[PDB]
Amino acid sequence: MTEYKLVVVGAGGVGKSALTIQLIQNHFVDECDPTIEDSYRKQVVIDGETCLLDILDTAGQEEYSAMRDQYMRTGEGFLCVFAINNTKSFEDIHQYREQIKRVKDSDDVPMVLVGNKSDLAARTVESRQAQDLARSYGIPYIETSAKTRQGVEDAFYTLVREIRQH
Ligand SMILES: Nc1nc2c(ncn2[C@@H]2O[C@H](COP(=O)(O)OP(=O)(O)OP(=O)(O)O)[C@@H](O)[C@H]2O)c(=O)[nH]1
Ligand SMILES: *CC(=O)N(C)CCN(C)c1ccc([N+](=O)[O-])c2nonc12
Ligand SMILES: [Mg+2]
Ligand SMILES: [Mg+2]
Repeated sequence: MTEYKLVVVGAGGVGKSALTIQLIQNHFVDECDPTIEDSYRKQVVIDGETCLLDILDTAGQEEYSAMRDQYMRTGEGFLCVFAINNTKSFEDIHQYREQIKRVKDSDDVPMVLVGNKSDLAARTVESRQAQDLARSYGIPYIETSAKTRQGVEDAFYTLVREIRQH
């Protein structure tokens, strides 16, 4: 069966685990849990293709490490998540991008940008700038809430279409 190896990366606390769990299990997590790493597997249908998602939900560490590399290198496609009320998480997207490219030894890795917590108001990152970032990188941008579920299938199913097209 067609498997798609996805990895969800980004700064600590931006909602990588809430997005993934909302995908795997269709509910919202709201507890304090410093992920290390953990992988989810679910068979879903995408554009008529029955396939398997193999999702690696990483830690938001402040330090680079080979161990992280060891986990990351298996991924096919990366979901690069920030929170729209956390400016630092948005600046960090450049560093993830760079880290992903170095780890996959490639200049064109399937990747999508996500701005999570769209339910929360008084945002600190305007959509226009984030859309522009993605476009200067050549990749799609999706906005999302692990809370309302808005955009969550779009962000993930979208990364799959980037995997299929590279
Ligand atoms: N309102 C709102 N809260 C969110 C959203 N996504 C995550 N949160 C909350 O933000 C906090 C962090 O979520 P996590 O999913 O644990 O974040 P993370 O990126 O996995 O963090 P690390 O694994 O430590 O790197 C939790 O309190 C979540 O409930 C969202 O879309 N909206
Ligand atoms: C739930 C949790 O994160 N902890 C029990 C760790 C200790 N706490 C409360 C903690 C750690 C780190 C940071 N931080 O600098 O980001 C915290 N900010 O508020 N509580 C924090
Ligand atoms: Mg987590
Ligand atoms: Mg590309």
